[PDB]
Amino acid sequence: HHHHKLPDQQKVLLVSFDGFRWDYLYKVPTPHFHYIMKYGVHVKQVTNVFITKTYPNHYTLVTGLFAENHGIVANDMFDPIRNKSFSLDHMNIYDSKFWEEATPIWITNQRAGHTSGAAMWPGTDVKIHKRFPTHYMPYNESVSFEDRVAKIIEWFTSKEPINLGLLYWEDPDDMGHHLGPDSPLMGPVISDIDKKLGYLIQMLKKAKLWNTLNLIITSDHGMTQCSEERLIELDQYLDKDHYTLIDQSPVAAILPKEGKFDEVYEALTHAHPNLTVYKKEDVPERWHYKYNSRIQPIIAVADEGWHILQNKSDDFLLGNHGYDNALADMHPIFLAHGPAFRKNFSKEAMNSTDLYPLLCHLLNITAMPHNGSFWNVQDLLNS
Ligand SMILES: *[C@@H]1O[C@H](CO)[C@@H](O[C@@H]2O[C@H](CO)[C@@H](O)[C@H](O)[C@H]2NC(C)=O)[C@H](O)[C@H]1NC(C)=O
Ligand SMILES: *[C@@H]1O[C@H](CO)[C@@H](O)[C@H](O)[C@H]1NC(C)=O
Ligand SMILES: *[C@@H]1O[C@H](CO)[C@@H](O)[C@H](O)[C@H]1NC(C)=O
Ligand SMILES: *[C@@H]1O[C@H](CO)[C@@H](O)[C@H](O)[C@H]1NC(C)=O
Ligand SMILES: [Zn+2]
Ligand SMILES: [Zn+2]
Ligand SMILES: [Zn+2]
Repeated sequence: HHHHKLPDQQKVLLVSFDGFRWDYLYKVPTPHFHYIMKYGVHVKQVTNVFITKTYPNHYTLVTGLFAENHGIVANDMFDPIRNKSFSLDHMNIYDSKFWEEATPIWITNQRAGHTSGAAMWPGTDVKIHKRFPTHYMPYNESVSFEDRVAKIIEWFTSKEPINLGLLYWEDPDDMGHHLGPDSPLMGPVISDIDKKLGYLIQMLKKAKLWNTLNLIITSDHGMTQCSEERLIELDQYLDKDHYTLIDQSPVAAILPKEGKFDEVYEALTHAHPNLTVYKKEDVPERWHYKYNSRIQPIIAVADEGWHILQNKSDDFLLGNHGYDNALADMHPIFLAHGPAFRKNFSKEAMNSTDLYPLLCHLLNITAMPHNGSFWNVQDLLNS
């Protein structure tokens, strides 16, 4: 019995460091990451969704749905029913119908009477189902990490405070791309992320939120090494005028021209021993990447570490991702600290579709139908 009602702090701050492979924690000393491990929960490897790209996987975290179901199937995709294109190269991401096949968690959260704050998380500056996060930032990669943390802290400590915060950062994906995960120069990059994590922990303690807030550190995918010796040249096997390349590598989404499907499909099946070609209808079920109109007729998947380009002279990056989600190189991290989470606990694996049911349970809101299970991840909690 208490004379004041005890505060129920169903609060979550969800942080994503883009492209943080599961084993980056061990490439260099990561005291702040191990600090959370010591007083929180830690999953050695997360199984994310296929394709293992940024936007498909971030949306899975806020919907609990496979890519075929929530509709963000790739960073580049073409809608044949609407004759519309979605691309990141020029931030052509604001066509709400591309996002509206599912409901992100911040909408469900706000429909339940709460408020949400977003700091550059993919899709939070897009109008979905006519709505935005209660607070959000227009996407601008130049905005420093410290400025993004400032808005999150502000919104958590305001007169009307948010109960859900989304924080996003472009590293170490960017550096992992240009350097390659094998580069020794990644050490300074990873250590910087650990520094940035520590800065976030300091600001949270300074703001008196540290013991009242469930902090979750995760990522969308990992990274794998590419090579000039592991290239696959479409011009060697195909006439560029016979198809349209909707998405390139390592999962090529090919839309053959009128009547050229059989010619294209035959050329690609016998093209290369490290390129596996599927008809849209033959895509392995375990990827859950087939039952959507934005899946192109042909899906050609390169093996791990192999890169697809149209001309062998084209540019390519030493690190890349998007391969089969069963690969360990594509698996991100998962850390969490908070009043709801155990202390010094570790789990071998977790399915990334299980974050959504967990986030809703922590927030005491009702989840939309999803493809995860709260029961898979309930052993992360004190009750
Ligand atoms: C992932 O979850 C969604 C929603 O729970 C499933 O899609 C539903 O499937 C049922 C029956 O197949 C339909 O009646 C609904 O209309 C579907 N909803 C949506 C939004 O598509 C989907 O089948 C699940 N995927 C897997 C692999 O289990
Ligand atoms: C990004 O943000 C900074 C600070 O608000 C601003 O000066 C800069 O012009 C922005 N960049 C773009 C492309 O809007
Ligand atoms: C590429 O194909 C060869 C067969 O020629 C196979 O042995 C190898 O395992 C493949 N590469 C990968 C990364 O699986
Ligand atoms: C992940 O999901 C698969 C099938 O959806 C299931 O068999 C497996 O046990 C799950 N793993 C975890 C760690 O929840
Ligand atoms: Zn990413
Ligand atoms: Zn990337
Ligand atoms: Zn870059």
